[PDB]
Amino acid sequence: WDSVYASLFEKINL
Amino acid sequence: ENSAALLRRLNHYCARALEGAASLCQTRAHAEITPEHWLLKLLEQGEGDLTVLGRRYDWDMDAIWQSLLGWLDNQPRSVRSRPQLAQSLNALLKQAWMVASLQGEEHIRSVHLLGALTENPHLVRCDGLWPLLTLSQSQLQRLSPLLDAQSDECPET
Repeated sequence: WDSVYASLFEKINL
Repeated sequence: ENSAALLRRLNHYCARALEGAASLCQTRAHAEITPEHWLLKLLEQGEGDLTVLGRRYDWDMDAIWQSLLGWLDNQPRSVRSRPQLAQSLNALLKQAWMVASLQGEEHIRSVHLLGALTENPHLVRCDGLWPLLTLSQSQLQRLSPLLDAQSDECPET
């Protein structure tokens, strides 16, 4: 549950 | 695979490098994040496993860095939106996790990506990455005490 994993996820899984 | 589950298996160092690679793709636009986009940021960042291995094996980090930048320049540009993960990066993510998990690790570090790339040199297209492909994973396995002594990929205490 990192503050930094979310910032990475912000970008486009498809 | 699966893509999102692999990403949460990355350590802080590799996740930051991929976020910075995503940011770069977004600005360059730049349809997908390739391993070269990621490898660029991994080298760009620190004294990570690749920088430590680079030193002890003497790689022309400048040439690799320069080579990567030149390849990224010949990358198709479309619209500056938000990028997908390339098939090559998605496959690298799965192989690096297979390398990390087997070593009894919780997170994927840049040496696990290097271990995956060593048995899969087709995942990278950039020619200047050949010094990264000179190593074998039996070798990288033995170099673990050295990596914990000099790399930013350092677990804590």
